[PDB]
Amino acid sequence: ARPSSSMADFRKFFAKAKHIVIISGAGVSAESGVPTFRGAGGYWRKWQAQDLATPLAFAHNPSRVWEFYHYRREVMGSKEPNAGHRAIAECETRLGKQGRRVVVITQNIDELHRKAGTKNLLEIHGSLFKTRCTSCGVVAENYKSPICPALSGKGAPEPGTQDASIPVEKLPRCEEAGCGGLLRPHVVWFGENLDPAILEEVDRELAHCDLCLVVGTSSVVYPAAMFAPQVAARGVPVAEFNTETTPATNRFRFHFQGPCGTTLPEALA
Amino acid sequence: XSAIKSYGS
Ligand code: NA
Ligand SMILES: [Zn+2]
Repeated sequence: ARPSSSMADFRKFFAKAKHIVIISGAGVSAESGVPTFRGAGGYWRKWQAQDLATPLAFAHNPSRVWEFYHYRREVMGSKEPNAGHRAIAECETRLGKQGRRVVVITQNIDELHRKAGTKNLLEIHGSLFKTRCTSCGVVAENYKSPICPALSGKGAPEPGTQDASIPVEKLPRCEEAGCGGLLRPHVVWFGENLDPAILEEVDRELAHCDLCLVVGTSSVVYPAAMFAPQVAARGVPVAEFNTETTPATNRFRFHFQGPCGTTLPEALA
Repeated sequence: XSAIKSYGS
């Protein structure tokens, strides 16, 4: 069931849409130079993101998981939103002044949509720049470089790099009085439940959508991979913007190849 | 539709 590659046709749908949902994934961050540690060429040491972003990995080797997230936090300091992020933010602003809604549902944890100025933003998997205490549950913003002294200079990505093996007491710890708990990234890991309040907001946006754009996602991680297919199955137009086809491509009305930073400025003008 | 994050097989 081959989707259309006609931008002119897509633009006629775009012109009429009053409730656009944009779902974004790791490819949009990759176009800003962010290492995603997914796909055929994405590895930190000898692992991919889905090997380390798990409760079991964190239970068995919290130092290694923290090294991985520390590396990613520090690299992000030098990364900026790309033309795709900017086109999405500019579109939201322009349509909002016309009484038309754009909402971004991002799988990404990098805060690049936020940095680009997107306002209607659902970060469905949390953030690299938030911590949660495993003892008291408090969630906090954390941009500190480095997040703790023991991690300074650690997290190097080359294969064969030795574990830092930081004692748990010297990994990031809660600073609330009397707690002292071990912090973790406030990131939804593989095997964990997404936040119910966020899923309810997603459900409402999808149910009312009249055009859905699926941008830079491989459509292999659930639940997010089912969002756009659910809309399409009700007849709602979906346009996939991706450098490759995915398992979901043939469910959608349009497929546009190339970097999202090249195609979205045209599509959303 | 599951609220559990899963790298689909
Ligand atoms: Na993705
Ligand atoms: Zn605490």
